[PDB]
Amino acid sequence: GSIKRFRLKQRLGKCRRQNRPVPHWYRLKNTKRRHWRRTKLGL
Amino acid sequence: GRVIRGQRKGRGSIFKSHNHHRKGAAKLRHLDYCEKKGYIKGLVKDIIHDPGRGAPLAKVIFKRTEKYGKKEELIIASEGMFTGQYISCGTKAPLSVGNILPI
Amino acid sequence: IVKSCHSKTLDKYGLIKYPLTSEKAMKKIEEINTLVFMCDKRANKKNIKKSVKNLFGIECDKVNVLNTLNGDKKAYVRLSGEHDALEVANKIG
Amino acid sequence: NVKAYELRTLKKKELLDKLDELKKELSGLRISKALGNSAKNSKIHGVRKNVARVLTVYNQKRKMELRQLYKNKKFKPYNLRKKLTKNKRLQLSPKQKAAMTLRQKKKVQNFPQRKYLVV
Amino acid sequence: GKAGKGTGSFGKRNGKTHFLCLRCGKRSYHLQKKKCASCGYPSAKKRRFNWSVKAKRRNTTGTGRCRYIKTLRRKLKNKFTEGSTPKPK
RNA sequence: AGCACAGUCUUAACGAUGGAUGUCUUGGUUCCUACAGCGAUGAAGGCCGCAGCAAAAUGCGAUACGCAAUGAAAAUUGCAGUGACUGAAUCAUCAGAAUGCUGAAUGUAAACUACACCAAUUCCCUGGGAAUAGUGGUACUCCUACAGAAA
RNA sequence: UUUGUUUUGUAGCAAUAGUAAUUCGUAAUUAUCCGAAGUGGUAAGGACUAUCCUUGAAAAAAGGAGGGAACGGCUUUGUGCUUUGCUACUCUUAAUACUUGUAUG
RNA sequence: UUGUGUUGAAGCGAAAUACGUGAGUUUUCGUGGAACAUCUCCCUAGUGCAGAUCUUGGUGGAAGUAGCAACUAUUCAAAUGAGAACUUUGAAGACUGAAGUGGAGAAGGGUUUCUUGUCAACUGUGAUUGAACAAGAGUUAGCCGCUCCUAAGGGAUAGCUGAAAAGUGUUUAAAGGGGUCCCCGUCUCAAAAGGGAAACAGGUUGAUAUUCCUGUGCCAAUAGUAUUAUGAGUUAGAUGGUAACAUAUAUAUAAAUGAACUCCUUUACAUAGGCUUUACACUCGGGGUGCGUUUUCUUUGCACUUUACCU
RNA sequence: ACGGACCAAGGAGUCUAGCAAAUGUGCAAGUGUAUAUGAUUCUUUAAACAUUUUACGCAUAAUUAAUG
RNA sequence: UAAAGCUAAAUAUAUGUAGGAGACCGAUAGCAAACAAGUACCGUGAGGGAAAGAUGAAAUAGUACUCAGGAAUGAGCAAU
RNA sequence: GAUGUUAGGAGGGCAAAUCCGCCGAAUUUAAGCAUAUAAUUAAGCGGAAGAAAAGAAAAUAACUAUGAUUCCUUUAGUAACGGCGAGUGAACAAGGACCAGCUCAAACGGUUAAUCCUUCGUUUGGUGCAAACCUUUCGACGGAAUUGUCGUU
Repeated sequence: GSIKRFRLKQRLGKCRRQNRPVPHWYRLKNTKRRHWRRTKLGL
Repeated sequence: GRVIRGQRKGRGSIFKSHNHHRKGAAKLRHLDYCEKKGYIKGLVKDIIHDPGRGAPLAKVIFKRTEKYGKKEELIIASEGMFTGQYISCGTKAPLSVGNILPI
Repeated sequence: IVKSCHSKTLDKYGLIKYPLTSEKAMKKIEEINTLVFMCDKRANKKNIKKSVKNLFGIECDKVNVLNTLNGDKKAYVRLSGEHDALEVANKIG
Repeated sequence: NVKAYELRTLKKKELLDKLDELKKELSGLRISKALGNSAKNSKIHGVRKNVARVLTVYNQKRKMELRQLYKNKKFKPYNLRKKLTKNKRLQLSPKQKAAMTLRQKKKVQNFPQRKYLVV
Repeated sequence: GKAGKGTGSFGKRNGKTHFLCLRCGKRSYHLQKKKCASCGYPSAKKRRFNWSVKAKRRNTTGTGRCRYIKTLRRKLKNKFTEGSTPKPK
């Protein structure tokens, strides 16, 4: 909802931050990805 | 078998009394030296309805004697008591309707 | 118990992270005389006011604050009309 | 890029204001990185490690003076007294563990276990 | 009827009963009775049961950082006196 | 430039699909040996962070994929960059320093970054000179000593 | 210093805004924004009437009252109390200056 | 024990004028690219599969089959593009029909939002679309909420039970505050629809707005001392009205003495019925302005004609 | 009558205790050196080797509730 | 010689840590996990819980060039 | 007794394979089942260590006697228990591993608590680079203790 608690919002931001791909420069020397509609955070 | 309805009552979960709008316990004045040896008069200020019970309740205001001030008591009203009446409670209170006397 | 190390309370270098330079923050400078800074989430209005005062010699009328989903705090600091945000932004880049 | 040993001789001032200018230049580097300018981004590592070295020397100096201040005095603060394991701290001292009554002591002194040879 | 035994009543499934439990960080904190179903947070103890080897082993010691005991490991074979340093070169 | 009916089924060769077999194995398993408690000096666990470009795992804690010191000792690199000609690059060790918010969690609370009260507090020079709303303390039970009231 | 007759102002906010138009380098000028009613849809308020073997929360917070404890200013006797010469003297709102740790949100 | 391997081991595919009766054994060709036997004798076992609605994995016929059917409905032209029934634009025909696929919120979700790219997969047809993928960005409050209060109620304290774990929560309690000795008093949580300090309009962005900008307000707080200034009152607290009651307009109606101790009020409350007032809504006529119809009729049909909080 | 669409891989009388029979082996009125000890063996070796002329089991004698 | 008390060794160790081994298993086996495994994912919750190893000596040899294609791809007189 | 945010301290929680207390099933077997068995087990609650617990006889024996505890071999599937059914089931001696004994209470000491702790000091020598640590005996101060510390045995 629009109403949130600080900890809940920070957790949502952390999940968004972790949902990003592997950096390209790293890959030239990810499995734990989620979509907002398929697998729910439950947290 | 299973626990019967009568047995479930004593658990007191949903069988507690619905007492949300009750106005207070109906008790007459705690024994004082004024009651024991003489009389004390308090005036009935309102006659109200207690949702649980059918009997009306009289709000009797007494004047405190150990300190300056007033105390309010919830009495079960006897039929005939009216607002503005003065009730007398004690050993020396006269025998009239509304008064509290030793039996 | 006594502490010998120097304080780990956040001073200005760490209270204020860096200025925001997105298109919105950029245009706010000219239009509404406001600088957009990015701060640690533990800053407050007073912290930001004092910190920008001691980081750049500018006071402000007001600071508005939001918490982003990226884990930091965005401060819209509206500069006093006595000076302008353009020269401060030119001084800092 | 500074080493710990040369600034070990500095006063706490030369330590703290050097830290202040180091932090200031780190903030300038971070501002440049916040802008598009990324030419000097690799200097952030070096500045950060310099800040760590300066803080290390300053804090070690402060801890040493704070230890000198409580030299002996039998009532050092908890962070100064020994950080042994809690069980070790609560253990009886070796003297208490080996302490014996006068009766036992005068028995053991007069009749000690002794070396001998069996032919 | 329409919000029936299955699909219909599943539509009324909003309003959680558990949340995050600041102690174990797992969404098992019953909001109405203020108690974690996983760790029993308001109580001092940890709420373990010998009838779940799996549950014991997925949150025993060594599942996390061991931020302190891993440091004090290996001290036994070094026996350095507290406060001591190596002799300078 | 011409010729085979089609389908169904059988055989061979070569392919497709699939991942068996064989061969590998920085893993497991079992035995043997040795040592063995951590925590209010704040543990285990949980969150939150930290890299120039950085998601996870691993590592670490506002000094944050690492500081110092000690041994080795020239590399480290995907790019950028940093390195001596050895407290410098990188390994190992790891005693010094540092160790966010929590958590028994302990000022009151908790799906609050909510609210108290008491000391203002911290740093710098050799009594001054600065900067800070920041920092400490305050649980319950109990022991020893003390204090001042009570019968 | 009263009672009648007029002018102004959308009562201030307020036209400077908004809307709909006409133009002009492509930002500006222009003109309007006022005369009378009907239905009862929604909401709220009012004064009422009726119903209950049903009578339909609490506290934070705020206010009113009863009561009448205390009492001017400058100086002075002696021991807060009698005292001596003199009168321009208390509360309230705002601003300023200095101390207060940095004295708005 | 005694052997084979990069001049190609194990394995695998097809085989053989091969041996055996048979489980099998042994060879050839191909493939393969690194190990393999030992039948000399013996030791050892997790040692032999067609089945167990066996376990796991893979794959069939069914079969290009069932099917891709609620929500009345599409059409013409253009743009983009490799490609357009389902992307965009214009035109038309229609639908939803203020009980709305229209506006605002809650629960829940959590970046799906926005801009720019963009098509491997997904978007059960297509797809240049997209809630997909990629890079950046975006959420601004003294006045909107939480935060405070208390409710149904929860947790805890004192005890008291119980081996404890726990159960109950004033049941022998010496359990912060007020004035200056006395008086009062368990703590804590529980409402984003109850109670409650105070905001409006205009504008603004790609994405936020009672939050930004402009203007105008409002609420709460504002320490001590001293100067001023505003006002009252006084030679220790004002005055009018018969009364109901009224009076401080200073930038601002700020001040009309008042302790302990008390007693009230507000907060603060159901349902039904009609009657009534006001605002908003709708509608009618006039005036002005613009547009429309105009074979014919039509002093015509439509749109605008506005005004917040605060004082 | 039930199970089996197809293929691969996996898939079921085993291990320990105790008793007996059978057979092989050693010794024989005996037999087994248990725990443990020693000892220039201490990769293997956690195995091998050893045991100053009443340890114990079974056997060498049966029978009876039993004194025996 | 009860109704008081202390006491090392010989003993045990499906835990943790660290060494060493084996007629053990050899990726459907062996721990659930040889790998980013108590992970992904599921359940309101207590809990449940996988799959997934191998190019080559060397990618410090990971496919350059041309042609055809919008591209994916394909082919080559081209190439490790 | 009460009260103290007076000074100095302690407990709390995690972890459990081995260990110490408590509490405590049923499946199962008996070819049914109820005593019995499963089992003084699982689950539940609490508490410790590198081991724990037990331990120096109110013990065995009946001998020519042994001599704290624990563990191994054995006693011994024995004595015994048991719908005497299913089942259950020790001890002493013997051989070994290891080997260790002690102190309170009570008695005795009043020509003198001879005890103990807190705080504050002095020096006695040592290994550290430092940080720190080990030794040290001369006090003083404030208490505790005769409702009994210490010495003797």
